[PDB]
Amino acid sequence: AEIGGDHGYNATNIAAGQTSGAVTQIGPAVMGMVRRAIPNLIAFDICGVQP
Amino acid sequence: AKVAPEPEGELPYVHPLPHRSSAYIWCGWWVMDEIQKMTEEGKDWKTDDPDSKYYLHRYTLQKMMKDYPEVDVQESRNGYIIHKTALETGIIYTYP
Amino acid sequence: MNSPTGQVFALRAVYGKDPVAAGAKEAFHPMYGPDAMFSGQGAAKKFPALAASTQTTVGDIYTHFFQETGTVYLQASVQVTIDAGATDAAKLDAEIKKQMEAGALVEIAEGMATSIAELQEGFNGSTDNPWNEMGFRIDKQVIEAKSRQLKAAYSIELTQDLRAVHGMDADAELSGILATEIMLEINREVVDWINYSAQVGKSGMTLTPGSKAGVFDFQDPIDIRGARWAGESFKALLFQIDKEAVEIARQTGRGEGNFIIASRNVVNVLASVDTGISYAAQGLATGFSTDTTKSVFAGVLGGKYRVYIDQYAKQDYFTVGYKGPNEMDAGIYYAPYVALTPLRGSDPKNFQPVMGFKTRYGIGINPFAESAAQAPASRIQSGMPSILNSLGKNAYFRRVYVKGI
Amino acid sequence: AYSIELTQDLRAVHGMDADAELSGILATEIMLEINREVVDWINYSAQVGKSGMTLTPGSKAGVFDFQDPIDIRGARWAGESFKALLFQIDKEAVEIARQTGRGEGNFIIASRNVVNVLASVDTGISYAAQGLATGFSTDTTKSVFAGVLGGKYRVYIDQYAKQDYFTVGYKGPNEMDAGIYYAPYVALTPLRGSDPKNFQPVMGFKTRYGIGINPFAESAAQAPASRIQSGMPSILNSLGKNAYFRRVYVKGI
Amino acid sequence: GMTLTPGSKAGVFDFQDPIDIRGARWAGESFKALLFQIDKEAVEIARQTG
Amino acid sequence: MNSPTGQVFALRAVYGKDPVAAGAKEAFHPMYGPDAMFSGQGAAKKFPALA
Amino acid sequence: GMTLTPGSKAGVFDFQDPIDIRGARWAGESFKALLFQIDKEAVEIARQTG
Repeated sequence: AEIGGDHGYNATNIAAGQTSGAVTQIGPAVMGMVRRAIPNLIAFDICGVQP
Repeated sequence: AKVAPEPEGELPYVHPLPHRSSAYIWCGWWVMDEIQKMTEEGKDWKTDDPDSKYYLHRYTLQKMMKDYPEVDVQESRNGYIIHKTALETGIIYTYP
Repeated sequence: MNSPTGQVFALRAVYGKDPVAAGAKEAFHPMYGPDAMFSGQGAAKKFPALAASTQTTVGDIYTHFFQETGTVYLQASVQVTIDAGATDAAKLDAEIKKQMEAGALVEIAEGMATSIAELQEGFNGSTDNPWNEMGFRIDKQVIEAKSRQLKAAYSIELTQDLRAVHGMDADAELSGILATEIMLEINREVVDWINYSAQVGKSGMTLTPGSKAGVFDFQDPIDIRGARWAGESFKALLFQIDKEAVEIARQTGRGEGNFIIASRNVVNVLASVDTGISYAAQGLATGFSTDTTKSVFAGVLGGKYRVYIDQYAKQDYFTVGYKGPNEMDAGIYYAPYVALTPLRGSDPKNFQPVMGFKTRYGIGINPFAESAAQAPASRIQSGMPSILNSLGKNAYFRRVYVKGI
Repeated sequence: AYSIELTQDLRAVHGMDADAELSGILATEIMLEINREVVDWINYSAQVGKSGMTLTPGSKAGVFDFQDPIDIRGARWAGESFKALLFQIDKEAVEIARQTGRGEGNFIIASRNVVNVLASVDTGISYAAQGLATGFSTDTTKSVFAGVLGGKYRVYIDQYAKQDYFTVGYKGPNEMDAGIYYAPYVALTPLRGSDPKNFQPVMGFKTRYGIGINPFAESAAQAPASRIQSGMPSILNSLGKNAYFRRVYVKGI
Repeated sequence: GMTLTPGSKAGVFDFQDPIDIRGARWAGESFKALLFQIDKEAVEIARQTG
Repeated sequence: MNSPTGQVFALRAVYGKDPVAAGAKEAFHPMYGPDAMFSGQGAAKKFPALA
Repeated sequence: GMTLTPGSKAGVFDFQDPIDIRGARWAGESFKALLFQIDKEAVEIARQTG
């Protein structure tokens, strides 16, 4: 009566691939990476630059 | 010479205007029509009839006029800002 | 999700010489503007913080951290107190903004003196003058594929007479309703997750000083901007929805509100008013599919907001959300793994047919959902929605109840 | 000051550079801080608006709240009130020309709320209208510059607004006629190093700009003091004294 | 129920009640407020019958 | 009607293992939305009714 | 009868009564109220004469 089981829903358990069943999964796949966008600029038409 | 009974809370907001010791509230056309009708049969609008359909707004107007001596109340039929002295009589512009 | 239990990374650009630490403020925060004198005068010296009963002497600079729009550095233009009775963060921010409005506590930003800057971290025999450093954190979130299943278990004594007397099948009906119910339940689950995670709208920068802070009622003179009759009143809803779309843009940092999901009443109000910039108008609802029988998606708001209708609305509301062109910047992910794997069988004990459906989807939460926390917990965070990270915290969704319709 | 093992393993596992990421978030941070600094200098050195010649007699100085009938010229509902806001902007733009003598108001920088208000009004001369914010980029993700008002005012956005305001400014064709100068001297000079004890590399960025104030910005004095004045903004000479920028807090949006 | 204005009579639509006519005035704005009400229940049927 | 006393059938779609029962909720219903968690956690555990 | 606004004179139509002119303002709203009154009374002839 082999059971597939599942990770204990803990983030550490899924990250390590731990599974209460017989088979321990390789890893938690990949779904990309989210980086926070750089906030925008206001240009310099408001104030003269004059290098 | 009497004070208006308090109809619980939930009073409409009055915006304080320390620029001229005034304030501002948007009443509409029904409140002004009701006040004009009340001040035509010899009745009073500041405190009389504490169970009116829109007495809560009239009580708010009375409190606003007591707290601020130069209130600026805006109706909705014409959007005119009647002052405290103009609102004292209860007759706004026209009509019987 | 081709493979079960996917994961999503998230890079935090935080400063303070420690990529991971306690209370390290993120740099490129859409909510929190960067401390302008962090590389500047904030690196040469540490300014005294601004709090209750901090008598602001003339000419110096005080650091503060607002709950919204980040941290500020205020130059005291005149001596004044900060209303020592204000101890909570909200009241402290209110008092500081009051001082700002009066002009007593102005907001400035400057660089660093060249003498202090040219010698930093032990130069020319000096000491105790470190640089201001930065770094990236990179913490991950992990989701899990939850499952869902149903059974039919229809008798074989039934099908005979039911087909003989009604012409049905008793199998294409039960299987159809099972699959339809599973799909409907999954859809209702994701819709409730959108409403569950939606932030309380009309609270903060979208508030009018006199409004009710959470509901938009047409009977309030402040809420309708002193509107009259219906052409003027219903356009205040459009103005508020635009304000909350721009607030979503500020909080998320990805873009304006892309869609709204509303009740029948709010959608009907939207359709019955001229949404364009043209006087005040009203009439029968034409542009939007007000009913929820043909389809749910009911038109668009000037070609900007996709207006869906939530057919099971408790009291009333509209929820403005966000969904960028990419499938990643959504705010909540419904990632199916297996869809409706049908199973059949018949126990030899009774030979009565039995069938069932199984599916496994799992729901994930976009990192940077909170937009108010500069760092996650444990650096390996559960991606599934929960009390801690999803309830009333998704910056993407803002939900407002509309009253007085 | 990033580690070397961090670069070695992060390039292998994530595919980044571990140097262009840090250098990127350092140069971007410097530019963002400089931009916020010049914007804050503009706001802080801006004359308090709606005072003197632009003040309606029965109104507060420096505040334009939509709930004051005299403030909005006795407006009603929404279109009239926001059009009164537009009229106030025009009045301040002409006061800008009166004070500076260099030209009418040329740009405004406002909060998200004020820009959103401007985007939902028939800015031309025709009745009174409201609707969906159409003509302006109300949100600051794609860009901060949010359209133009009447083809005249380059309406920018102050995304990190504290409570609410709008500042009508000016900028002539010359970079000299500005009202305030962000005059860079060096621009993001990089610096590399490595402590020989541990060999872990350190990288940094150094800039030197300085901010100058335009003479005649006060424009209320026919002669300055000492014939040699400090050009950096300060409390004495750049606290609500520039005639090039006029700032008003808009309340009750 | 769903289509009721909170300050209304719950069963009638009289043009003399400003809450009922969305605070309208004269004739072009008061009658049009009925066109809203006739809409507010036309959708309501779609909620019930389906 | 050609013949008197006509009739019309109606097919409800109710869940709960019992097509007929005391208060068996109907699945497909315009007013009444489908229950949120019946095929999901509703089978793994039973939640307490709120009163 | 059926053409009587509950707040009118029942026999005359004066432009000065707000209920008679349905709350009209100035005269562009008021003469149109008179138009509505004559329209409403033209209908009742179809009710009575048939």
